[PDB]
Amino acid sequence: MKKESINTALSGVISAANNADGRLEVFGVGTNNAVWHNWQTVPNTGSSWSGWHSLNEGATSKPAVHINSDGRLEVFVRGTDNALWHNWQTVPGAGWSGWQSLGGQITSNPVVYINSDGRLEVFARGADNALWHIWQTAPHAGPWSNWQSLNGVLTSDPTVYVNASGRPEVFARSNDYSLWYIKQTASHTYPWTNWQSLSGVITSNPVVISNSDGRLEVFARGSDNALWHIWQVAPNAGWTNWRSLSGIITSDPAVHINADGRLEVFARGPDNALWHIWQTATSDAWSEWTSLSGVITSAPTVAKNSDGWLEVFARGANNALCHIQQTTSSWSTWTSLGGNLIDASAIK
Ligand code: NA
Repeated sequence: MKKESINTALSGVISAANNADGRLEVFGVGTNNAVWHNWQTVPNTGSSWSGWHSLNEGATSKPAVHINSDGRLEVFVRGTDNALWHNWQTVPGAGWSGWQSLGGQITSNPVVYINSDGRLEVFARGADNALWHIWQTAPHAGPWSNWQSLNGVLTSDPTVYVNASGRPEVFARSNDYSLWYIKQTASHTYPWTNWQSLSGVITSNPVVISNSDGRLEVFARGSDNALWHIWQVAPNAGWTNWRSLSGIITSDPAVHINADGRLEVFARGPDNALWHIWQTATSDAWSEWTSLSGVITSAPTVAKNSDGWLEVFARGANNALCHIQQTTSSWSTWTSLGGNLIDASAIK
């Protein structure tokens, strides 16, 4: 992006969260363009699922869900008016409010962050291709703020994570195909930094996560269709250069931190199987690319159950939601959670 703007692959087809009681719940767009959801029924290891239930209305983005600091799930999606809409549990685990508009005009999928004080905050690309944000004005409560611009020129969904100083950093691809980012500070006069380049040539949505020690790390597909990554050399310090983890990935990458405190990345491979690769140590050590097989037609979505094990979801050949999970001793078989999912991604 130019100076004027610096002053402040297949996507996944679901968003997942844990309920206050640990139960996983997934949100996706069905063939009728409505948001549907499906949850674990019991706050218990080895739970069955509910089956798909409709939240009605009309979705034009991938949905995003985040738990409030009072335990209530809240889901966000772009509506047919290209405004941001939301719907929340009125008590932890049940009783959806129904959809209400937060307005704006957004041109990416919305991503959700929770501030250290418990205020939800949503980041999305605007009609002017700048990053915009909107927030709860009180912990787990409306009203929401007006939309505010953070400038920039975005060509991807933004990706956000809390840094070692408890504040958000937001990363996005720009119109030079490089990764740029902004970081929130304590400063009154400059609460957000100006957009800063981390270079690279990126051909997927990027995804940021924290290592167990607070070092932020970003994953993205490169121009060679390999998985690339870049990380902080110490908590809240400067970044490495871009380093290749090789492979050929045919979706956005997904990442989580496993029970060993190691980052583990999932992506679709060129055989349409699910592949994963993980840190084997702190310093400069990853596993080989490893196949979990299956046949998938979306990026994977990774979540973590209340026993601390990773669960992975992806669209199957029949548009059902495929499912595979880490157990105490191995990876499970592939099972289907059914449904009929579309890719309503706003950034495609
Ligand atoms: Na809907």
